[PDB]
Amino acid sequence: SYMLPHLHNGWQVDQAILSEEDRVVVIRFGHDWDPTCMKMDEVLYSIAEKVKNFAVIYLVDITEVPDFNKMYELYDPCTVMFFFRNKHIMIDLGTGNNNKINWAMEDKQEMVDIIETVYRGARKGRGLVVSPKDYSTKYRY
Amino acid sequence: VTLGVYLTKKEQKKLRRQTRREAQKELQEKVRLGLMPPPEPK
Amino acid sequence: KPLPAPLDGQRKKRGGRRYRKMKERLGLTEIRKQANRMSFGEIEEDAYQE
Amino acid sequence: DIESSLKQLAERR
Amino acid sequence: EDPSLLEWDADDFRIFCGDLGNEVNDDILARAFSRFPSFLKAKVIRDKRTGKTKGYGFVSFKDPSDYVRAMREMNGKYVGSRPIKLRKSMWKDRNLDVVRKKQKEK
RNA sequence: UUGGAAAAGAUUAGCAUGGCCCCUGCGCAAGGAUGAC
RNA sequence: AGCUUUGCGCAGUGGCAGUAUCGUAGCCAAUGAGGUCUAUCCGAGGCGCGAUUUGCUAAUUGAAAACUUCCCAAUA
Repeated sequence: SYMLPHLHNGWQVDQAILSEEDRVVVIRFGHDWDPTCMKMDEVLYSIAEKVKNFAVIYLVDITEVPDFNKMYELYDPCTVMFFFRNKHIMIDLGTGNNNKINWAMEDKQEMVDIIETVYRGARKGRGLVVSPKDYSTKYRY
Repeated sequence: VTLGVYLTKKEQKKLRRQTRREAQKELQEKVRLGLMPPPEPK
Repeated sequence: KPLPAPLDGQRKKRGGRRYRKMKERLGLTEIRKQANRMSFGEIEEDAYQE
Repeated sequence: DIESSLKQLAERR
Repeated sequence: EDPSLLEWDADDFRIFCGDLGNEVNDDILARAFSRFPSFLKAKVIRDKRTGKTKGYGFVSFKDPSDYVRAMREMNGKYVGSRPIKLRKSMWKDRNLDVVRKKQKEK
């Protein structure tokens, strides 16, 4: 399915990041067949219209669009990238690297909170924002 | 030939609110224009 | 309904007047003492009554 | 649009 | 009593645009003024031997209604690297201070 | 006058406006009763 | 001509304001909403959703809480 819009070349990506001025651009780098990307994209579609006011989601295929692999260290099976007014926003998830999510959370509310915090920090002017949760521990007991 | 129009109480209240809003906007524009000082608070 | 875009405008520009009734409805003048206090030294009621 | 992604998914799976 | 307000004060509307980028909006204020109908002046208050702006700047627009409309439209607009907040300029001079003192005692 | 060096603005509180109501005055519309060789 | 009424708006005093003040784009409503009294009787909006403009001043926190070059030594 994947009703979320897709970008088929680097040109689409680099004018999609600059297209939004009052909304956070979300880019999922990965592959549809990849299950983890499947989980994240299901979560995103579950909240695609909830964050329409202040966020936008685009799906980018690594094979179709491989130019960002070296610059963004796109070596994981899947990454999630946050941009605002041409500036990347780093998120302090507690996983060691603040640039990309690199994992698929099943709860859509966690992603909603993450994108809301990113928007709040980007409109205020901070380039690095703190996640309102710690993902170092999976919280499984 | 001319026929008058009768307005209900709610219509009259809406017209009064619109007229008051227009008067307030005109006063704000005049004050922000620098033509005259704003009225003294009271 | 989509969740409204979060924003942080100026919290308050003026005070007094109606503002006071507003807090009165929610945020009225409570005891504001010995209710959010802990009394560092001693113990009230039982030790672990909770 | 959706069919273009469905064909890519089916071919790759 | 710095002699700098004698070039833009022409019975016009002065708007204080603050919360702008310290290293940006050097001449972008001129572009904003040109976009504004009046396009009279877009002076930026900066400190000498500093290399950066001092923050708020004074935009002089001849048309008052056009200035008010632009302030309504440009309030919080993303200009440069930060949204510029537009308010009314104070311009409290010696004559104004004397008048305020006279009105304070009466 | 002279010489020398160079929080992307927060928070709380108060007053007035706006809102609503009685009354007053006025304006306007539509009238009501009534006085005068 | 004097006087007076209803409705309306402007201005003003006084008063009220979360069982208060509105929007309603949703629905129903004088072709009748809602009624335990007066029921072969009364006659208006009601129900859900969603709100509670602007200016001035003061105070607190903070090094700085924002209006256009400041400082140091000496004489006049």
